[PDB]
Amino acid sequence: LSPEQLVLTLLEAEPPHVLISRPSAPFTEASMMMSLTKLADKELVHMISWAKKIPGFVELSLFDQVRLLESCWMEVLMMGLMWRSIDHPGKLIFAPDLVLDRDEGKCVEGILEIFDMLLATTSRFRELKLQHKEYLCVKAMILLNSSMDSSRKLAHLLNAVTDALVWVIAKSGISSQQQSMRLANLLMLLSHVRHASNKGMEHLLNMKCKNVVPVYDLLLEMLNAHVL
Amino acid sequence: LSPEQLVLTLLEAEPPHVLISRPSAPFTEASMMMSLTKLADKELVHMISWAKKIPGFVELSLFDQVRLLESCWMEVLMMGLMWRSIDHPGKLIFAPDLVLDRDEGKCVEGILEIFDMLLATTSRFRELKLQHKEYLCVKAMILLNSSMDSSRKLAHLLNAVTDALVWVIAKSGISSQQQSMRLANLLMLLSHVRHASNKGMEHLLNMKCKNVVPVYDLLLEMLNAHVL
Amino acid sequence: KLVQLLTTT
Amino acid sequence: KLVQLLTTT
Ligand SMILES: N#CCc1cc(O)cc2cc(-c3ccc(O)cc3)oc12
Ligand SMILES: N#CCc1cc(O)cc2cc(-c3ccc(O)cc3)oc12
Repeated sequence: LSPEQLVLTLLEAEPPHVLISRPSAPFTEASMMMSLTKLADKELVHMISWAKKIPGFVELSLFDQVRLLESCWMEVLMMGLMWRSIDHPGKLIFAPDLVLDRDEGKCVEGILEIFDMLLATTSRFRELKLQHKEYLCVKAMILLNSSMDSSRKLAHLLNAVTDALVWVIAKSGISSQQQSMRLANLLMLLSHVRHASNKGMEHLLNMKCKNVVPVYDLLLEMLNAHVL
Repeated sequence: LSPEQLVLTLLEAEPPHVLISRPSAPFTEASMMMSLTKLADKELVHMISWAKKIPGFVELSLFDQVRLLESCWMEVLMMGLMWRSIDHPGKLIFAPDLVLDRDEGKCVEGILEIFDMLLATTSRFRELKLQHKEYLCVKAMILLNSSMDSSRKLAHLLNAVTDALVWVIAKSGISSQQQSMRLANLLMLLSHVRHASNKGMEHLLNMKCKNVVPVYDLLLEMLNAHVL
Repeated sequence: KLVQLLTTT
Repeated sequence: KLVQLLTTT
């Protein structure tokens, strides 16, 4: 499987955008958390389907597949959110009709913080002018690198995707040096993503214990499956 | 300043080997947390000196120097732990007089979890044959990339260190394709260091809230400053 | 449930 | 502590 075929496959694997409608009235702490949780729940379902399309993913043991998704789901969701908001500074496009202004992060206690780091990483990604093909690779790397014979099969799957990222960057035509430099600049941002994810899940668990919004089923299963 | 000269200055900034002055003996729960916190406190002092030796770091606004250190200290401590443990599979070499085994990590609730994370990441670096000079760049990057006028200076510095790691990899004389794969494999491990860092903070914060660990001012400050 | 989507869907 | 170590040697 050449890198291009792998990239073409992730392109086809892309999940469709989940359409969620913004509440008619101005957000309240509850209505906002309600939309975010409902949106996340729907995208988690598509994420599962998307994961099974990543070449070799289904070949891992069931237990590995679970662990990978449990540990990186929010990172993946956030990577998606950032990509959607790339051409809209100061704006976080959770969904087509669910565009949140940075300021609206005030009706939710402790979420403005997360919103800020999300907008920040997004600006960095914009500054680097992240490309679609790069984005696809990175998102899959997030899933395959969340390791937070099948073990050796995982390392191999991650190399193939990494190999594909390197290929995409090369096809940009910049010097070999700048290719290395671009690769570094992109991956250095996984840390920021992994961080935002850690705060996002903590924040979510808190809203649940707080009774600020009902968190159940898939969403709850993914939430506990990480603080576990 | 060439990448080679920048790498050399990092080698020179390397903090000294630290010991806790503990007579060899079995580890209990109280003696283990007392040692880890006492060790961390001593290393924190040397970490400050280390950072100031990084070209340009002291040129940053005091606000940046503080935020960068308050946010990455645990990761930097753990990166140091992993480089010391690299040539000792199965063991975590916190210090010459503080060598711990996985089983001994069962004497404290919630720590076996993290030891496993650290041991796996260490094993991963070993498999890659992480070189001392690479460790130097990566550790420096952890400090400069924890940034969740002075800003330009920072991006400039981070870029310099990134250029240095690319250089170190280029000197190993491997193919270009394998230089990119190696660069990515090393940077992808930082996500795991950040992850094991977040858990280590959660655990320590819990120990602090329980007043189960002696008062270590610099360590208490770095803990609160960061928790907050 | 997570397992269901992985194996049943 | 941190600030004083950052401002002295
Ligand atoms: N911001 C922030 C952190 C954050 C906190 C929280 O309590 C719930 C959610 C849901 C999403 C979310 C949902 C769908 C996406 O596509 C991306 C993020 O982010 C969240
Ligand atoms: N393992 C683990 C997590 C962990 C938990 C905790 O409650 C205290 C400490 C202190 C250090 C520590 C101290 C010195 C180092 O060089 C590295 C880590 O790690 C810790």
